[PDB]
Amino acid sequence: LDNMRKAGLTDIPKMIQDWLVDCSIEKFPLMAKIYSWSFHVGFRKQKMLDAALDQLKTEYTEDVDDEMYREY
Amino acid sequence: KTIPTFEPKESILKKLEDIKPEQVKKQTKLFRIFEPRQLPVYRANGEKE
Repeated sequence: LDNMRKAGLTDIPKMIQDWLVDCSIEKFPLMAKIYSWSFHVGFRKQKMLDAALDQLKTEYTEDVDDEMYREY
Repeated sequence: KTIPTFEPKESILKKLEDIKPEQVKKQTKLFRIFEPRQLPVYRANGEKE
């Protein structure tokens, strides 16, 4: 929520903040409503390259177990 | 990207029809352990022939 406010969001942290006082499921559909209001803003149609590099970052190490990989 | 090299043991198998029977041993040279050799010799008093 602090990152949420740091981006410039005021009302929607407040709706997520005042709900935690009760954590009730009757007021909860708001969250679900909010959870759907996020996906009606569009696609992040960035470039093939930079979108691949979300995946193509690797940290391969000779410190893992072998007892684990062999069982796997 | 230097990928690590995970090597299993892999336990190389066969099946019965693919078991080769045997190959007989015919003999090579006669399996020596010893050989002769010229050495010098020294008579008593120590000196040499």
